[PDB]
Amino acid sequence: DIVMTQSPLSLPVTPGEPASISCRSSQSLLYGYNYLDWYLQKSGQSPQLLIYLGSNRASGVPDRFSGSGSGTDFTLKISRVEAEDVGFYYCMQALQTPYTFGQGTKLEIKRTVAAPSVFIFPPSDEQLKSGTASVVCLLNNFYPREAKVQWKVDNALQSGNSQESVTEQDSKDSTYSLSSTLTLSKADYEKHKVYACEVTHQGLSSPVTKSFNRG
Amino acid sequence: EVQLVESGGGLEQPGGSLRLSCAGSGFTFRDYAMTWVRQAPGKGLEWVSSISGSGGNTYYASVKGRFTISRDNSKNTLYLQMNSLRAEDTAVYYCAKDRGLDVWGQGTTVTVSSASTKGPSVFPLAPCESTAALGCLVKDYFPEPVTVSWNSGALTSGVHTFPAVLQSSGLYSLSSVVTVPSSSLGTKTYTCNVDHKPSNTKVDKRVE
Repeated sequence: DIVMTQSPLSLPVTPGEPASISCRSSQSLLYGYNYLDWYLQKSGQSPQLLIYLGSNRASGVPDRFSGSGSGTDFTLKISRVEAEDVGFYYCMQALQTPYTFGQGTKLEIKRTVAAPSVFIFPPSDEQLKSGTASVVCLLNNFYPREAKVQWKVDNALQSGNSQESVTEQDSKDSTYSLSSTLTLSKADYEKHKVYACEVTHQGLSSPVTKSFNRG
Repeated sequence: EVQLVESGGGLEQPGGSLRLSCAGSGFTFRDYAMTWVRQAPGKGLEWVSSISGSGGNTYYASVKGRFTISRDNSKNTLYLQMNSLRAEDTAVYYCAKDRGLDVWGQGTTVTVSSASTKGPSVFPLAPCESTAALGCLVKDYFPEPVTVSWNSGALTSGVHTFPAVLQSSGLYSLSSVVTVPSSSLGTKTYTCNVDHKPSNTKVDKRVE
């Protein structure tokens, strides 16, 4: 097959600055007809055509995106990046079956530091009934992505009994959000009183703690 | 309005089979080559197969003698017969309009696994000062995906539906949350609308 080599793999950009992505093929794709396309896939969406046949923009794709190149060497440029541009960009050869794609480039948006708003949720009575307690902590709308969540139960530090998930960077405000779930048996839940989620983040002068008390 | 709508994804054990369909609207279906592309959980894009406008020519990636691409122009429908399923076949499969790939379906999920279908339990997330949060915890389901909207789709601002995490049990859990003005908390309704098609489970839960 034709190998498609794409770089960089990660592309941090502040809105209004340009961005460039290169794609190098292991064989010429000039059949002025270069069979190379550019696709973008935003979080949770299908891929969408940005450029086809090297340089031709898909129907509603704006001026600020362009494709150029010939032979084995191609470049997607975005002359001015917007927050909504966040996503993964892939090059693809349609010269020959099998169509093959680059490794993909993650375009990340840079913005100012933003402290999470933090919230703790108790387990529902509904849940408690079936014999399990999930306690949830939410860090809403923060930047940058690195954040530390520390669960505490009657002031004991927990480890090994939580899981965390992080949203993809928001396309409006370029923040992330994170949810961490502490899972305990109902029996354990009922042994202890004080449940706390402590959050450390760049935007926070000192760690923020949210808590509740089982009664 | 050119549109591709896929269905027929779901869960099967390895060696099993699944049929995917992709229905086209708003163009002459017969005039175009049609293509299947897949994306494995957390991976990039990978070409699977193509079929010409007439269905006279077919092309295949690893799928050679397991998968069959076909089309029925009379219904404007593309097909991917998937037999002898393997673990590596687990992915979101997109349909795309070909001879760039200018229009793509929404995708349909295919999971190949020893594990069986299980519908989720949905639990409210609510406080035990200007902004408040509420959510739904969608616990212990298999396979992916689940869909979550709020207020039947009327609430989209401040919603975050988190990636599911695989629990040690081998079942997924996810939360979906929205932040809202605290002052509205007495008078407005917040309802999460959860759908897990593989188990035919739908739940509307008004979170108080």
